[PDB]
Formats: sequence, structure tokens, C-alpha cells
Amino acid sequence: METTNGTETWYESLHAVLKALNATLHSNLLCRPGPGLGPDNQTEERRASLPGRDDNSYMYILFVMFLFAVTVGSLILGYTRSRKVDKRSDPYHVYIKNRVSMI
Repeated sequence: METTNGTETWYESLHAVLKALNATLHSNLLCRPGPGLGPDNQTEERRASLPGRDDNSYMYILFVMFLFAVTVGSLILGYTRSRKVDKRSDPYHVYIKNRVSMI
């Protein structure tokens, strides 16, 4: 003949089954996306590692050194034509001798 549907430890083992049932419920209700959202064959990788110098990118560099002496030209004309800043004072007025000439 069994013990009662009525002991304190029987109620505590039902209380444990209830705490687990609340866990299975919250843990389900929060809606995490499941495993295998990306490919399971999606291997580990490295970072980006962008090109280094070679012979051909060296010879573009010798032509960059060329395009640099014409960039010296394109800088002076940079001032003459890309810069559109108005004068402070007139080309002949700036040379009036009892004050400093100021471009």
C-alpha cells in the first residue's frame, strides 16, 4: 500500500516538475533562431590581407614618380585655377611703398 498523494516531499517533486515546466515554456517563448541558419559546411576564415608590392606595381611607382613632377605643375595651376579665392588688394595697390606688400 503506497504513501499519500499528500506528503511534503511529493509536493516538492511536483514543485520541481512545475519549475522545469516554466523553464521549457519561457525558453521556448523567447524565439531564438535555430541551428543551421548559415551553411554547416561554413568553415573558419582569416581577415582581409590587401595586395603588396611587385615588379609591375613598382613600375607604376616609377610612373607615379613621373606623374609627381607633372603634379608639381598641376599644384601651381591648382592655385592658379582650382582655387577660386578672391584677392585681398589690387596688383599695383599692394606695392605702394609706405606699407608692406601682402598677397
